[PDB]
Amino acid sequence: HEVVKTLVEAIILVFLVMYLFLQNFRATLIPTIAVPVVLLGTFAVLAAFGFSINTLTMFGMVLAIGLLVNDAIVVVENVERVMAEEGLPPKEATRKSMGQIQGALVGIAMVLSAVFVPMAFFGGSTGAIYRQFSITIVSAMALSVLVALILTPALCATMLKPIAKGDHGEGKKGFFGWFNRMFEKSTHHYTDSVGGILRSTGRYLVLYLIIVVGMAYLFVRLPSSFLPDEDQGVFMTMVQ
Amino acid sequence: ERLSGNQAPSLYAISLIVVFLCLAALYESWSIPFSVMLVVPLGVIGALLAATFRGLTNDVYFQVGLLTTIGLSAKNAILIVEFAKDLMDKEGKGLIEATLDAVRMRLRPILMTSLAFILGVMPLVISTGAGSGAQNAVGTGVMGGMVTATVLAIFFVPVFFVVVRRRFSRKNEDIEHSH
Amino acid sequence: MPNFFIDRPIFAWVIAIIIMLAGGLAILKLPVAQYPTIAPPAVTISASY
Ligand SMILES: CCCCCCCCCCCCO[C@@H]1O[C@H](CO)[C@@H](O[C@H]2O[C@H](CO)[C@@H](O)[C@H](O)[C@H]2O)[C@H](O)[C@H]1O
Ligand SMILES: CCCCCCCCCCCCO[C@@H]1O[C@H](CO)[C@@H](O[C@H]2O[C@H](CO)[C@@H](O)[C@H](O)[C@H]2O)[C@H](O)[C@H]1O
Repeated sequence: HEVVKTLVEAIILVFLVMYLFLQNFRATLIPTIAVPVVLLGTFAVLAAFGFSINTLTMFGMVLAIGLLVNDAIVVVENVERVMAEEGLPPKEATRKSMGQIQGALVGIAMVLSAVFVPMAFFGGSTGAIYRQFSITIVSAMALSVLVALILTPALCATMLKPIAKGDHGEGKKGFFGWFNRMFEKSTHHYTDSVGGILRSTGRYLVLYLIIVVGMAYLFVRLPSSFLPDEDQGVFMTMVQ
Repeated sequence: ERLSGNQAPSLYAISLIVVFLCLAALYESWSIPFSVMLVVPLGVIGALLAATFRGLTNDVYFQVGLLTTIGLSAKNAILIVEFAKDLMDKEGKGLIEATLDAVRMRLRPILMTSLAFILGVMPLVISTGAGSGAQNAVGTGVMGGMVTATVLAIFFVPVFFVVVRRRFSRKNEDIEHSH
Repeated sequence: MPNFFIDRPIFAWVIAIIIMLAGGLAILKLPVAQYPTIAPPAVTISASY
């Protein structure tokens, strides 16, 4: 139940971060809706596979959220950027926003599942632990692509308020107008930063190599275990 | 144990191999997938830094959380590269020009994703109470991993892409062509 | 589909490679026998007097 609680909080924190960038309650609702649909669908798939609700399946639900929310934002925001650029109405704006990235969605989920599928095949008694998690994540990724092909596009066509051509919302009022006018922050300052690290490039490659080294260093020096001891609110005392 | 052995290396080796094969199909290229895979350390460094300087261990919850960071950072790297390439194909745009143009348009969606997630998983790192051990363990690695992945990859992915395209030539590019 | 992969030789190779390495791994873990189970199973009751 404690994991259920952080799961609900994770969704609410996602909903707030969605609302910070997309500043429409209508628009941040879209990705937020997708989460409950994909996650509840995943529980159903768990039942299909004869799995149980446990710490590892529950941690699947939680970790999947970054993956799911990514699917939603990718579709939603790509529409946002089709509207502020061609002044198109929501129904058409998403129709070829989808027609141009629906292949990507399917493709990417495919390569991503390669990260988790082999782990499903871990063997032994301690094998079911890694497998529960992999199936949960891959299931969620599947449903998330389904939801991104079915509900999300529909929700974009009927929930997204129109954006005029060129509009970037840089003068709403108070804070929101601030963050937008200042979102070009260094969308410009950053891309001039990137353009700089490209002219040289020579020794940005060397930095990478220390990171790979420090990684190798940190990794060999970090001890390994299985599952941590937990405080279960009880214990025993042996007397002999 | 005398049954155990070592699954780790080979399974992740298989994983890296199947991921590379998938990326190759995606971009129709044997080389370009490298620009996406070089991002794997950037997130592992955070996971190590996080777990290290919090006395954590390399256990089940460390391993699964890293997979996630790697997945989500792979995904952000792929979206940048997909658009940098599609601008050199459907548009004529040269390398450096189509690299920055893809970085600009994907900066927002990237930070949206990473922050919303980094922040969404913080109730796990801050957790006290029953099962808090597993919630703290799985949580901190992902957060540290995601933060390192998400700040580093934002600068390194553009570097990966151009460096790779300029070792596997074509000997025509770098001035924007004509469709 | 053929027109699709004629233009995408690499995608075709990865499909074939992934299939092969999938099968390669399969061979490492597969039981070996002359026959599978082909005999009908039997149960014997034994008693002594
Ligand atoms: C973001 C939304 C989607 C994610 C939400 C996922 C959270 C779900 C995890 C809950 C853990 C499962 O906990 C489960 O709870 C239900 C509801 O009390 C219990 O169900 C019990 O009460 C319900 C309703 O009162 C009865 O219909 C049921 O017959 C009874 O068994 C289960 O016996 C218990 O095992
Ligand atoms: C391409 C995408 C995926 C890339 C992922 C690359 C990074 C993955 C790193 C994961 C960490 C691997 O870390 C490895 O975990 C295995 C678990 O099987 C540990 O295994 C160890 O602990 C277990 C605990 O039950 C023992 O049973 C086992 O005998 C022992 O060797 C290794 O000591 C460790 O080195």
